[PDB]
Amino acid sequence: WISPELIEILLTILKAVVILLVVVTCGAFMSFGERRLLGGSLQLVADMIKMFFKEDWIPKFSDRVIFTLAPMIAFTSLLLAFAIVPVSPGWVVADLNIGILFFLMMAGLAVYAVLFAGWSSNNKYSLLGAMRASAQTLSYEVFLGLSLMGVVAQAGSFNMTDIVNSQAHVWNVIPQFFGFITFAIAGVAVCHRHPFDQPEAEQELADGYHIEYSGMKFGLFFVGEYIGIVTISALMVTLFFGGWQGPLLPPFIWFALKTAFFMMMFILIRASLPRPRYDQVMSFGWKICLPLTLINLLVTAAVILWQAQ
Amino acid sequence: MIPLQHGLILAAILFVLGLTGLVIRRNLLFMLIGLEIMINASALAFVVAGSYWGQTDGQVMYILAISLAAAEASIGLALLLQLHRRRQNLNIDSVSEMRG
Amino acid sequence: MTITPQNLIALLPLLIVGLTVVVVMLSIAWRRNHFLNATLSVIGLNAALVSLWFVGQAGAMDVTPLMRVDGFAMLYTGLVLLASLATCTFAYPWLEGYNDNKDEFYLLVLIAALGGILLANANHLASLFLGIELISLPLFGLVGYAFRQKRSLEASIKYTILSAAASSFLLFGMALVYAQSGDLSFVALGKNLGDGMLNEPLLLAGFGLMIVGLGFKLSLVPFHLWTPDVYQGAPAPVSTFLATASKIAIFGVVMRLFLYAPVGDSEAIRVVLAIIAFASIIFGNLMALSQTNIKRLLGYSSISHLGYLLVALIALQTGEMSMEAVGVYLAGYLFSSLGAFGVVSLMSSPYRGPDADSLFSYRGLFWHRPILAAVMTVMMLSLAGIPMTLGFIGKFYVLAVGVQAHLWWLVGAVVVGSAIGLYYYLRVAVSLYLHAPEQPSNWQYSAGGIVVLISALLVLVLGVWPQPLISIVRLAMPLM
Amino acid sequence: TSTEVIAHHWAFAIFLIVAIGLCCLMLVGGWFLGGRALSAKFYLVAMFFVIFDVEALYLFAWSTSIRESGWVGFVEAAIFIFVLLAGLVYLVRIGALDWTP
Amino acid sequence: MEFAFYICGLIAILATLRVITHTNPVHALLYLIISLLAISGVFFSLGAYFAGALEIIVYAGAIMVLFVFVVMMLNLGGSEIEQERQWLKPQVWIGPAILSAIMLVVIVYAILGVNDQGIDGTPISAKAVGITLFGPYVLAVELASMLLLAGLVVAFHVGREE
Ligand SMILES: CCCCCCCCCCCCCCCCCC(=O)OC[C@H](COP(=O)(O)OCCN)OC(=O)CCCCCCCCCCCCCCCCC
Ligand SMILES: CCCCCCCCCCCCCCCCCC(=O)OC[C@H](COP(=O)(O)OCCN)OC(=O)CCCCCCCCCCCCCCCCC
Ligand SMILES: CCCCCCCCCCCCCCCCCC(=O)OC[C@H](COP(=O)(O)OCCN)OC(=O)CCCCCCCCCCCCCCCCC
Ligand SMILES: CCCCCCCCCCCCCCCCCC(=O)OC[C@H](COP(=O)(O)OCCN)OC(=O)CCCCCCCCCCCCCCCCC
Ligand SMILES: CCCCCCCCCCCCCCCCCC(=O)OC[C@H](COP(=O)(O)OCCN)OC(=O)CCCCCCCCCCCCCCCCC
Ligand SMILES: CCCCCCCCCCCCCCCCCCCC
Ligand SMILES: CCCCCCCCCCCCCCCCCCCC
Ligand SMILES: CCCCCCCCCCCCCCCCCCCC
Ligand SMILES: CCCCCCCCCCCCCCCCCCCC
Repeated sequence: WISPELIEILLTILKAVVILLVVVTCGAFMSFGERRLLGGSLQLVADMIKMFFKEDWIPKFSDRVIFTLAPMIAFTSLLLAFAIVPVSPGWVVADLNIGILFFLMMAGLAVYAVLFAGWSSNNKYSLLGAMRASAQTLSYEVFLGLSLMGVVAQAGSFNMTDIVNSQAHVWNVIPQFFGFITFAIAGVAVCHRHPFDQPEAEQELADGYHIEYSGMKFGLFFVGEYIGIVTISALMVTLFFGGWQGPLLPPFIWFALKTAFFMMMFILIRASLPRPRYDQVMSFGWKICLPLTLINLLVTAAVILWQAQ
Repeated sequence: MIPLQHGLILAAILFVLGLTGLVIRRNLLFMLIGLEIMINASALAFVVAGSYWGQTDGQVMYILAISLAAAEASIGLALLLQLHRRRQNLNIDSVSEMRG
Repeated sequence: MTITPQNLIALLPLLIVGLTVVVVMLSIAWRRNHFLNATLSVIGLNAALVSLWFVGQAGAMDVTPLMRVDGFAMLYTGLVLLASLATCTFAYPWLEGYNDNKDEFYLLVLIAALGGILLANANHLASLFLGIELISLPLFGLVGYAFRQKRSLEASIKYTILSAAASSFLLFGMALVYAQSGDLSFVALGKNLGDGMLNEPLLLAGFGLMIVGLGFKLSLVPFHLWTPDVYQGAPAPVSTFLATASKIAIFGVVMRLFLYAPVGDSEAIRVVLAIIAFASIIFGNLMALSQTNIKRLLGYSSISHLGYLLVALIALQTGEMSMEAVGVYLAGYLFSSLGAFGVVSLMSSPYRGPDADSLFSYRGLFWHRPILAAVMTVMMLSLAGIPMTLGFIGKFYVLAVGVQAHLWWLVGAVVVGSAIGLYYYLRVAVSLYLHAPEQPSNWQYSAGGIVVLISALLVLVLGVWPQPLISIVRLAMPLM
Repeated sequence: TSTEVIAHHWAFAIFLIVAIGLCCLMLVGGWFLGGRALSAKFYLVAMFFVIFDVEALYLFAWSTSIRESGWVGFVEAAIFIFVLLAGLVYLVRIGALDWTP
Repeated sequence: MEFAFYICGLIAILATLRVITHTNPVHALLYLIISLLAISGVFFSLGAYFAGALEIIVYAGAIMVLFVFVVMMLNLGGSEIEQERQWLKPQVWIGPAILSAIMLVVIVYAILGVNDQGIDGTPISAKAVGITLFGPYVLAVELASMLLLAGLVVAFHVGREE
């Protein structure tokens, strides 16, 4: 039962499982880091045990399938979106030809967690808060793709390894700077991170959609949010900061350093920036970031076509 | 290795199911749902035909089809909201005033 | 293929109408002004007519794998542009009575005209589908423009649901045709067949589903039941556009599809279209017999007249002058329908709000609106195929084309349906002059009156002297 | 049908399966263990998202083949983006995207 | 790619059959999302990678979001239709099911008897679709922008609140 094809497929499966487990544990440790900066591993294990052994109470007048399905979406959407990220040469889960399109697929599916939690939580205030949150996430998902499309235009393909190889000389943060800032804003706003934390706080007729979620479903929402910011940071690294490319260190060391830097910067901008008003956020999205992505795509195309003799 | 007949039969089954949902359902929302099923089935049939010939025209026809699907879903849901706010009733048999 | 500058010259009405859409939309974004945006729309459409002159000064050529421009396309572009200009002119007083936003109307009319132009030049299944949808969706908006009124909302919902279903049928038929034949162009539908194998079952099923969609769009039996409800519920300028421009553009692209496709001369499709034409003529005339509502009556009239046009289409792959007959009939039908629906629009303008009634009440119209009554009775005689009217010249063309192709069942159908039309059209035209017991002052209403008067004068003059229209249509021939 | 592509297919399948099964097992363990005892503006912004997402799909298709389309494709996409931006300007100016009127 | 095609087609058929015969709108929309994901898997099995990506991005990620938005804001809690279930009565569904079965039989008979070399399933990339889209299909793209503008204007005019 020994054959190098079986050894190769088993080692690739083992690499994918290792990547998955490291991402989940890093999401849990980032939850710990945010809760402490604003043993610890033993405290997180205690939290997991407490959420396991607390009774899961689904409300009586609530739809069971939608209520159960919302945290599953909130976890699995961006946790599956991680699968295209190349962390090292020969350490990618899926070398998909669609790549960043697969990430867009997963984010578009990720809005359903908020919508389903708000509808299934049988409360009018929670429904209104979820409607506001979903309107905000649509307002920033409208330009997430175009902010990526500048980098896609420079690389000439949707594949992530091709983007990393095309960032061999100069990282895409320099030419695609406006794409970088728009993608950072859209990635923060899709994951409901600060300053886009609580759109329901602007009205007393609305409530957060995480209310009525107790125990393991609340834990799924929590760890899913942190895993979402982990995969957003990894995509940011692979799309604008060379991925695994560096002069001296091993490639995984460079990728891990850049991803940890971006996770800490997300923590810092949570601790520092104040949250704007809801209409300010919606207006800023629809009126500034979408035209900026369109103009950045036009300018990138003009520069690419000029610099091709 | 996948036959063209099987893909076209799958698209035909989905189209027929969407048409049945459009006919038998009295709620206007489910009529819009059946319309979406029908247009998605026709777009799937175009994708199957394009993949059989190895041409990109099937996916282009899919793109035009889903542009139509998005725009007419927007229009139909706007009309559904107008009907709801003017009558508080989504029964499609109630909006039948003009007759021969 | 790439677009040379000459190809850009051949796209001139399409480019001018698209630029007018952009300019009118930006003007609305600047300031919501009814007069300026209506003026910009009509200026763009007139510039598209002059661009048609410039296109005629160029050649006839295939601008894309998708579009082909020739005299056929120029004639149908002119008809669609005339219908859109008349619709805007009739719309201004009616929208002057309106209370909400009244410039999105002109934006939607421009986009529907753009779809009509695309269908006029459509040489491809993609361009056919896109032109039908560009006609349809602005008409979803326009039919329910006064959505606070019950009838307009009802007509909008019916038209939207049924046109989405018909577009699904048309798209599924196109997909089956593309599954059979590897190319989506008109000239290649049935090209890969021979030795009596033209009636491939998948190709025939695809053309059948396309026939379902197009026959919905053309109000052909048995896809005709929407027509009186939507015609009655829509605003009267919207009813004018829906009767003229949509039907003319969709029938033109159907004419070109059946001219260019090698499966066009199929016996099965010809027999099915003969059944549909027979049923359309007889059913439209029979259902219009006992109508007191003028708009429902004109809907059934549209069913029967599209049946006559379909009779002219059936003889296309056998005779020669079927294209000339369709052109002459479509010019006459356009002017008659513009006059009739314009009288209906002018007497229902300004808009009386969603709560007030909108019945025409045409009895005794002569004793307070004599000129509009004269225009309406000229149009009623023209739709009846009475000699000294252009409608008779079109009917004579249809009869000659049917006699040349030995379509005797369709000839007898035209005769019987014409007699039934005589009854109900004469009922309307003589009710115009009776006595009714009981039941303006701006230049745009006068412009609408001038439009219906010029349509009446064109109908009378070209019914007496039809040689200029025949000479114009005969030089507007497509690529052979 | 090479070894690397089937290895990555199996790795991707195992990633999806183990991920969804991990979430399922988390919920199963949470449920089993332990003792017992509107406004039309939302429609407007969602519809705007749908329309601009379809136009974004057209730009997605363009962005991956910019060099193969040349300057002619640039002109066509510039006209597309101009119409898109004019529609956006119209929506902003008429108060469609104004959340607080 | 064959087993994936057949199992995803089966899932799509079962999901839309559950869609058209369900009473809860949110459940029906969820089953519709499942059918759309299955159809995207069918697209990926045939090599139409761009079409499957857009099936999840646009159809299952934008249009169905709009449907869920409308259902949530109208708050269907059984307004005289759920308490009736007239479509489950035999006299309402039996006729149209017979008509649709006849249409399916005629269409499927037309499908059979057509020459078939089989679908290769080779990946047609989004680069080739983009080349065709901005090559021989340019006017389709421009007038599709006009079509989406028309839908935008119509939906704003009808669906605004005031
Ligand atoms: C409660 C559970 C609900 C259902 C959850 C999901 C069910 C399915 C789970 C099992 C999946 C089994 C594995 C599927 C195949 C994986 C490999 C694959 O997709 O390969 C095909 C293709 C390869 O392409 P490439 O490598 O670029 O080129 C090779 C040249 N032919 O690559 C592609 O085509 C890649 C694109 C397809 C990727 C699909 C990923 C899953 C999408 C659904 C996510 C659902 C999220 C949760 C629910 C949301 C709300 C309903
Ligand atoms: C009076 C009788 C009744 C008239 C009714 C008309 C109804 C339809 C209106 C539009 C019809 C357009 C038909 C054009 C067919 C042209 C066919 C053709 O091949 O034309 C070529 C010709 C130039 O000649 P040639 O040398 O052949 O060119 C090739 C050289 N490379 O080039 C041409 O011929 C150029 C044609 C230009 C047409 C410009 C039209 C401007 C608009 C006029 C509207 C008048 C008012 C009507 C409405 C009244 C109110 C309701
Ligand atoms: C309700 C009122 C309307 C009624 C329906 C319309 C009229 C129906 C007429 C039916 C005619 C049936 C003809 C059957 C044979 C057809 C094929 C054939 O061989 O035709 C002979 C001939 C063409 O063959 P060919 O070799 O070219 O010979 C040329 C010399 N004749 O053919 C020809 O050359 C031309 C044949 C012309 C046939 C007569 C057309 C005039 C009809 C006059 C009025 C209707 C009949 C009388 C009234 C009935 C009651 C109303
Ligand atoms: C001898 C046989 C061989 C020769 C055949 C020659 C055929 C052509 C010449 C004869 C035509 C006969 C027509 C008979 C009906 C004349 C129309 C008529 O009587 O109209 C009056 C009537 C309206 O009056 P009233 O009944 O009071 O009102 C009801 C509505 N409130 O109106 C109505 O009630 C409704 C009228 C509907 C439209 C008129 C009917 C058209 C029927 C088809 C005409 C062609 C017939 C072809 C041949 C058939 C067999 C002879
Ligand atoms: C298992 C029984 C049912 C259990 C419940 C349902 C679970 C999901 C079942 C459907 C999805 C998985 C089907 C099995 C896929 C296995 C992988 C496979 O077949 O890969 C082959 C192929 C790889 O691509 P290619 O390079 O062309 O291959 C030829 C090699 N030269 O692959 C391809 O070309 C594309 C592979 C499929 C596309 C990606 C996955 C789509 C997932 C759709 C999920 C739909 C929603 C499911 C909801 C379930 C709960 C109700
Ligand atoms: C926040 C970062 C998440 C990363 C998830 C994936 C981790 C993969 C670890 C791979 C380690 C080996 C990489 C190849 C060898 C090069 C480095 C050698 C020294 C560690
Ligand atoms: C040749 C044109 C035929 C159609 C137009 C008919 C209208 C012509 C102009 C109007 C004349 C109307 C006269 C009405 C007289 C009514 C008298 C009633 C009491 C005896
Ligand atoms: C309800 C209204 C019904 C109207 C019917 C009109 C019928 C008119 C008469 C048609 C006669 C057709 C005869 C065709 C004979 C063809 C013979 C061909 C021999 C080769
Ligand atoms: C190969 C280098 C070419 C340089 C010159 C490029 C400019 C000339 C060709 C422009 C073609 C543009 C076509 C745009 C069509 C837009 C149609 C809009 C319809 C609404």
